[PDB]
Amino acid sequence: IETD
Amino acid sequence: YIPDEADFLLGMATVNNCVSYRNPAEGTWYIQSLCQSLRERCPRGDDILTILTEVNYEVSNKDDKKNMGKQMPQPTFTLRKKLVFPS
Amino acid sequence: TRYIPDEADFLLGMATVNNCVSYRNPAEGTWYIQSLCQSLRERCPRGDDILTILTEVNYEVSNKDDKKNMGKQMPQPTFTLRKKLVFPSD
Amino acid sequence: DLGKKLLEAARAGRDDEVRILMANGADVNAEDASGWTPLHLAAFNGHLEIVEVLLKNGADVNAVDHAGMTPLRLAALFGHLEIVEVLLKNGADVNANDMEGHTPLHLAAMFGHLEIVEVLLKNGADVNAQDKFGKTAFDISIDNGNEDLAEILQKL
Amino acid sequence: DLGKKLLEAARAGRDDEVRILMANGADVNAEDASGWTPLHLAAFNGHLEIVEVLLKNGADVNAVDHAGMTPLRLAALFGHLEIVEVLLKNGADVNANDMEGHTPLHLAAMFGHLEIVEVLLKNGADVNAQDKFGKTAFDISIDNGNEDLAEILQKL
Amino acid sequence: DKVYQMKSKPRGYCLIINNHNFAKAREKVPKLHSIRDRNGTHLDAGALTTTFEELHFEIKPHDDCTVEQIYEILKIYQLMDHSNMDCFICCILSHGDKGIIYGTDGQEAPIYELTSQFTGLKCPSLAGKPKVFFIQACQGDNYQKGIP
Amino acid sequence: LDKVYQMKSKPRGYCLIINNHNFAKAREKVPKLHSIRDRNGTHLDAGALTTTFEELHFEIKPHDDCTVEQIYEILKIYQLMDHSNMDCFICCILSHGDKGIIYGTDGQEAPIYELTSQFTGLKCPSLAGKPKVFFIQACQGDNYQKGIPV
Repeated sequence: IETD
Repeated sequence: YIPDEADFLLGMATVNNCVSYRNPAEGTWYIQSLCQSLRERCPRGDDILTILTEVNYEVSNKDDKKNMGKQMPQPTFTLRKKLVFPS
Repeated sequence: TRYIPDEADFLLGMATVNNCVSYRNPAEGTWYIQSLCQSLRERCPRGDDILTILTEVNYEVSNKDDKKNMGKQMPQPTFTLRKKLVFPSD
Repeated sequence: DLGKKLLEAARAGRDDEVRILMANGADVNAEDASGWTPLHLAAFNGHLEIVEVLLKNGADVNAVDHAGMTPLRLAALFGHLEIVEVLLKNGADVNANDMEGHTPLHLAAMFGHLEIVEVLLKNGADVNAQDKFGKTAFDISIDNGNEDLAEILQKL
Repeated sequence: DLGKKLLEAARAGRDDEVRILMANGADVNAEDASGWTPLHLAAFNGHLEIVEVLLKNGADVNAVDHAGMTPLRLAALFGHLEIVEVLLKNGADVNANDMEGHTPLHLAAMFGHLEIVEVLLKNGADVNAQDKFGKTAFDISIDNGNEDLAEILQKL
Repeated sequence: DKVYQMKSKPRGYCLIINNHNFAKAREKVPKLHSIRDRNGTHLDAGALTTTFEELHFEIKPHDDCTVEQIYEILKIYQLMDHSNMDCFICCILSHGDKGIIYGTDGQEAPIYELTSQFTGLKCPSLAGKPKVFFIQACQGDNYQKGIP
Repeated sequence: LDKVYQMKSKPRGYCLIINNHNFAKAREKVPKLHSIRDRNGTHLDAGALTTTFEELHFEIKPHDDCTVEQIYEILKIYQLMDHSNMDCFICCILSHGDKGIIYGTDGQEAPIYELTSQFTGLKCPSLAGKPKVFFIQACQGDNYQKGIPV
């Protein structure tokens, strides 16, 4: 999962 | 006459100061939930605030376990009417 | 026990969008609150949720104007409500 | 749980439930999740009769909740003069410090509760008590524009 | 009104309707409330055939909408190369400045539309044309990280 | 679909910070020298009281709170155990500016500072429960323009 | 009953999708964004938005990897154009962001308010009285929203  | 800033809906993926999450394999928590909700609820005649509430609910249930992270979308609106997206 | 965002379940009913005045009639109350209360009193008994209500408030307050200053008022709810907010009787 | 019921009854100002609950052995010093005792709750919500009943039933007049607050702090803050008096009459520490080192006098002063300030002073409130920010009740009354109150404190 | 039908047909990309409306006298230079002509709408929405038919039917190729924009600006902005070419072939003003002093070259450069930029340049686009920021297409291409484009403009 | 449980008696507190008197502001804060009292605010406080009392909230009105008082009051609500409450409502009727409401002393309370006092972390007993803040205040001096 | 926005026009309106994936420019151009990552997966959002809003009869208007200037320019078109025949305008921004802003792929900042304010009744009268919806999929900072048990 990645963050914007 | 209605206010200049009436009839806005701002669907923020996250409250201020915080990350919103993007799964490279699935898209973002927020947008995916939103679309899911829209697709599921618009035909039911659910209005966007109800949908965004569901989005809030859905996204709120997601976890970035690594960072014990959550994401709290936050709609803001000056909608004066129910916003529905009918057929 | 599930975990929800620290900032979940908030409803912020702003009488006005940022940068702008909200109106108060010394003889009636503020557009927003009076509209809000009227709408709550009218709609809560019908089971309307707060966002529907605040939408009506937006509508009602949006229809009001400060003729002197061609003033309008745009209340602006912000929410992290994860559920319908109703205020049922009982 | 009788304590919880008592907490809510006290909180809710349900005198008869309180009396009934404590006739039924309810822990007069039950603490809710915030360390509030029924006395805190009653003090906070201005339920004098309940405060009286709780105190008569051995309520810890100096119960400190999780935030370091006493029923007196609450009574003083929220301007419940009679409750302040009853608390004080029942041995409330008039100078109990909360976590900011505010005594009830600080709070009463902060909230411009002149009669409570008077009662507190009359009950030995340390007028020079400085909170953890070095502020006296007087300083707090000034910061909060309670001049009529500042006058009293200032002269102390 | 036919003009509104035509505007919508042009916007919608309904070539046959556009053709039919114009056959029925539709004002090929109808303007919507934003001064957009069918040509703008077609250029905007990348409807080449409609651009062509409108042009063939005397659409003002340099119709300026209320915001001072020409179809070519829109075509350039939105990367509609063929429309750009068609517009230019039909006398589109390569030097049309919008309210920002942006020529279509600026927009093309801004949006990294290399072929469009090349076409505009081919068609007399002022490579040294500055906008209201004094920026050339080159500067804009740098600003917008359009390296290949900037490289070409740079040689100029 | 999902609806916040709203059946506790009371539903929760409806804290009303009802700021009418801005003498302190006018005295203490130069730029608020002209800030006017909020005449008619009692009608809001009253309507909110009537409305929310009717909706079974326990109305906790506080008139003319300085920012510090607002904070101290809110702190109690932040600190207290809302376990038996289904909801917390806080109405601030005050003057305000961008993102803030004014204490009667003309000090600023960032709305977010106020609301954030009731996050799940700050107020676990309200976690999962609707925390409603109605802010009746200006958020600036601009007159929202009208559109036909 | 609340009034309901008219939502019957075909299309309902434009659903602009600013889909920012490539932040190479940001990484190159903005020191504090030197390590800002490309937004892999954003295409899926764009697709989801596209299909969802097509279903809702919006004309989807995707723009990928927009620098801030490009965003403003695109938005300007939508701000300026005549939405009279539209019942709604939707703008989705998928990008990185920070408090109150979204990033162009160039790492420039576009305050969300700056974006949404382009569509006020004054800015865009043809949308006056019509829902203007902005979905902003961006971070609004780098804080992890904490979770609390319920």
